[PDB]
Order: sequence, then C-alpha cells, then structure tokens
Amino acid sequence: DILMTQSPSSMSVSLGDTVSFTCHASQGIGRNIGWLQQKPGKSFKGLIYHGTNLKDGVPSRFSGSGSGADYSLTISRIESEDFADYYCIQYVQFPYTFGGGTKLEIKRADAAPTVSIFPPSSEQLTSGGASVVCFLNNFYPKDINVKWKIDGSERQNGVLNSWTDQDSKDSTYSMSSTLTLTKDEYERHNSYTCEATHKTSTSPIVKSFNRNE
Amino acid sequence: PEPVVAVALGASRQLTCRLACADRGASVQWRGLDTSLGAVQSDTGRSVLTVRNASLSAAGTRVCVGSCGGRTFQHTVQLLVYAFPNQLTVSPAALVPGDPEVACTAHKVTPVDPNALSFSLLVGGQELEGAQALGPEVQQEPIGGDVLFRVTERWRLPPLGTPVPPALYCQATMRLPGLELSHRQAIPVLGGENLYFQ
Amino acid sequence: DVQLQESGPGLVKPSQSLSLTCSVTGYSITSGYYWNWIRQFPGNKLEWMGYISYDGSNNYNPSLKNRVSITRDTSKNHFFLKLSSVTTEDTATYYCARASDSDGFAYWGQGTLVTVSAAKTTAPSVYPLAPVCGGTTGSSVTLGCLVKGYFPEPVTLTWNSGSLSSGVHTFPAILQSGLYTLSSSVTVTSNTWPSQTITCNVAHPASSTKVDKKIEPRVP
Ligand SMILES: *[C@@H]1O[C@H](CO)[C@@H](O)[C@H](O)[C@H]1NC(C)=O
Repeated sequence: DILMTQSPSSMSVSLGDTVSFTCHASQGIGRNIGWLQQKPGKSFKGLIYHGTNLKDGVPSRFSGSGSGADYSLTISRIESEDFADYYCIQYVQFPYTFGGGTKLEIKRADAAPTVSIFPPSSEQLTSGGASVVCFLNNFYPKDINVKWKIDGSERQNGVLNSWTDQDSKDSTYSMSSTLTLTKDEYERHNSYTCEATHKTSTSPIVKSFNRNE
Repeated sequence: PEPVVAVALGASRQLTCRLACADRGASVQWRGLDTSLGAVQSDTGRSVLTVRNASLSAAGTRVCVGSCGGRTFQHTVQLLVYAFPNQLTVSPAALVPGDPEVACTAHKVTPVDPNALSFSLLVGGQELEGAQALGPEVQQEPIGGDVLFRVTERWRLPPLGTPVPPALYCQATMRLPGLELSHRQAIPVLGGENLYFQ
Repeated sequence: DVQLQESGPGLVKPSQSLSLTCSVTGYSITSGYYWNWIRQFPGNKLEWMGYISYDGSNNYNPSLKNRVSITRDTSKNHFFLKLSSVTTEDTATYYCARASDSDGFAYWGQGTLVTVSAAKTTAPSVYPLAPVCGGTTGSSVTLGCLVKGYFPEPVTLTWNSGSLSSGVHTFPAILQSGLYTLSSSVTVTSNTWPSQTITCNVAHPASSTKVDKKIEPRVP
C-alpha cells in the first residue's frame, strides 16, 4: 500500500495565527489527495480535494498545496471552530490510505479550574458501593494534577481520571476524578478532600466535605 | 474548432493538458466527473486524464482548466466513446433475382450520425449500381447501462441480371477522426439450378 | 443537501458477521459517485475498507479482501457493508462516505461504533449527584451525574432532554473491569435549582434502556 506519513502528530497555535502540516506519500500520487477535518467526537468533513481544490462551503482560510509525494494543508486566521484532528487521504491507487492525523490545539490565557466535589449519592450507597466524584471545569492548559485525601491521608489507588476534549468555545479543558471506595471504608471516615495542582497557581485548589456533617 | 478524441468502448486513452506558467501557484487540471475517482493526475505544468475500460458515461465534453498567477485559462476537448461491433444482420438472409429490397442492420452501435455511420451495398468488391438507399431507421435497443443503438438501412434492389452475382454484401462503415472502420455481412444470391431433380 | 447515516448492531460476537446499513437521502446512489466504507480504530487510525460505485461495481482492500462485501439496494437508496469472521480487532467506528473527482470525499455519515466481544450487554446504573450539604452560595451551581457499570459503548447523556446544552461537560467513558463508567456535570444559576427540576437523561441503546433520573437536594 501507499504509506501516508503526515507531521506533526499535534501542534499548539494561537487564535488568529497561521499553521501548516505536511503529508508525505510513499510514492508520487499526482495531487490525488484529500484533506479531512474531524471535530472531537463528531464525524469528518472533506475540506480539500485533489490537493488544491476547496470544497464549496469551506472558508478560504483553508488551502492545500504540493505535488508528487509532498503536500501541505495550511490554515490561516485560525478561528474558534478550527480546533480538530486533520487527516490526509490518498486515492490514486487501491487501497486508499490515510495519514496518522494532526491534532490541532488552541492556545489561550491560563485558566483556573472551577472545582466541585460530590459525595456518594443515597442510591449508590444502597447497592454496596461508594464513589466520590470531583469535577474540575474550564481550566488551561490541559496538564493538571489531582490528589485525593481521606482524613488528611493521601489515597492513591481507586482513582479514575477522565479529561474532556478542548472546548471549541472558550478553548478550555475540563476533567473529572472519581474515587471509588467500598461502602464500609467510606462510612468509616469523615473527611474527603479533592485538590488540584495546576500551573495557574502555586497554591492548590481544594474542595472537601465531611460525611453527614 | 473543438478537437475530438475517439476511444473504443472498453479501451483506454490518456488525455494530457499542459500549461506554460513560469509563476508560483501555477495549477492545471482536468475537470473531474462524479463518475470517476483518481482518474486525473495533475502537477503544476501538466495534467493527465486517464480512461480505462472506457464506458459511455466517461463520454462527453472534457474541460482542462489552468491558472497562472491569478489568471485562468480553459481549453475544451470532445471525448468520443464509440462502439462498432461485428454484429450485422440482413433481411432476407438470402436473395432471389427479382427481389425488390434488402435490409441491413448494425447492432449495439454508436454514434449513429449519418456523417459517421454510413451503409453501402457491395457486389464483388465495390458498390452495386442501380441500388437506392431508402433512408436509415435508427432505433434505441435496450441494453441497460448505457443507451446503444440499432440502425437499419434498406435498399431498393435493381435487376440483378446475368450473370447472377454469387452474393451481395452489406457494408457498414464508421468514419472517425483519422480512421475508418468497416464491417461486412454476406447476402447470398440463390440462382439457376436451385432445386433440381435426379 | 446529501445525507448519509449509518445504522446497525453496536455489539457483535467473535466469528459472527458484522452488518451495517447506510441510508442515503438527497441523491441517488445510481446517478453517480463512489460509495465508500471507512473504519476508525481506537487510537484514531483510519482504514479504507472498500466502495461500491454508481454502476454497481466493487473494489475492496486486499487486507480484508476475503471477508468484505459491499452490496446495495437501489430501491430504498441504501448500501450495505458486511464483514465476516470478525475478531476483536475489528472493534472500531464505521463511517460511510461519498467521493469522486468533483467533490473528493465531501459527505460522510455520523459514524457508528461497533464493538466485537463475547461479553454480555449490561445496562448502566445512573446516580444523581447533588451538591454538598451546606457549603457556600454561588451565582452558579453545579450538578452531576454518575453513569456506572455498562457495556458496551456508547451511552447518550443529555440534561432535561437536551433543553440544557449550555454549561454542560460530559466526560469520555473509561473501562474498569470490563464495564464502562462515565460522568457528566452541568452548571446553572442558583435560583434555577431546585426551584426548577433538573433531570439527567441516560440512554443505552445496546440494552434499550432510558434512565431519566431527577437531581434532588440531599437530606440528612
Ligand atoms: C469494464 O466495465 C464494465 C462495466 O462498465 C464491466 O462489465 C467489465 O467487467 C469491465 N472490464 C474490465 C476489464 O474491468
């Protein structure tokens, strides 16, 4: 098959700037390349066909260039609705092959995580389990650390973390952390603390509560 | 004067379009059809349209568009997909001296334009004088994708006379750009000791 | 305006056959264009499986050549994808797309996730997460929803049946012990709740379940 190697794997850029990522085919493909845009979670949308053709209804900010085995998609005046993963496809011989993708992230002002903590619901405690959930919303950058404390002692295991995709509006990220305990060991302590360590502040953002109290 | 490129049905042909542009952002392109995918191989000064297994769908007007420094050009070429099989039928299958008519029919053929598809009734090599074509009757026959044709020409026979020709031949000629194709079907003429005794 | 939408079973056992349908509306799959099937593996690797053309001709990927079959139904304007002898490595999101030398892969379907596993279909447990007793007032209040222990993916979570799309953050599912867990939070003005009712709506198609759990204030 024809191997499509595109770079970089991902890149960060500021609102309004101009970016380009290349695609290198294992052999010449005579401009038989398509550029695809994939918003996180959603489907695809063919932006450019045959190397340099802009599908109708697609902003002129997008433009493709190249020939032989080397092609480049170039986005200018980056707007808020351009934050996606970008793939290149070749269709000059079978089978049609794709690139690895290029995740395009947006740069913005550093934001503080708005933290909320939630004790186990009444319903979950009746089954035999207990989950303490901590939501960290609208922060930047993506990199952030979360630490769980029960009665002052740090608990490591039993913690699952899930980050959202970059919000395509405010350009911020969000995260949830869930501490999963048994009902027994949950009703044996009083203090549950969820603290975030982000570059936006040297002082950790802390949320906590006391069981029943 | 729009050029004309003829290609037989199922055959292959490459159309090439070059652009003399010494600037940046130079592009030349064949306008791709919704019936192909990967048929065009373009560069910055040349673009090659490729037709494999030529169907009737690929037939039509092809446009080559070029851009050179914000300046666009276009040149048209007529792509002709013709089909001229060896399928001639004659009515009646044999002739008897005195008969007033003969009919020839070409099957699964295209184009059918008189300037392209012509019929002639030959005797021993060349055309049989005293004949009289009675105008072609073009008919669309049903062969799904895509629409082909069944053209039939009828002649008013002359007195064959003596000696009786071994056979008459219906010839279907198709004129294409710089090329003439022809097909012939025999029409035996029965004569003399036709049915005889002991 | 051409539309493509895939459909078919989300769960398929190993060795069995995977069948999907693309319902095309707005254009006739015999008028023109090539109709493709693409899949995207977890980790976001793409692969072209094959297509069926307007004239009915096929063309498949050699890596799948024996098992793939892309047939069509011109009457309903549908075209189909069948994959045989399915292993777990066929778990992926399957897309259908119309391409040609005029558009070039311009129109795609929403994409449907197919999981290959011998595991049982399990409905989600949905838990309403209400704010902490006491604490401090806010101009805004955050409610949560814990959706635990379901299989397979995906689940569909909305608040107030979709009426509440602003201030909502739904997080990617995660696997613990062969069962998925997912959470979702929503932020509204403090005067809104519990003055008005906020409902977490969870839908799990694989088990044909709809949980509509209402968030209520906590009691001691
Ligand atoms: C040529 O195309 C026709 C349909 O258009 C098909 O029946 C035939 O098999 C094809 N032949 C080749 C050599 O691909």
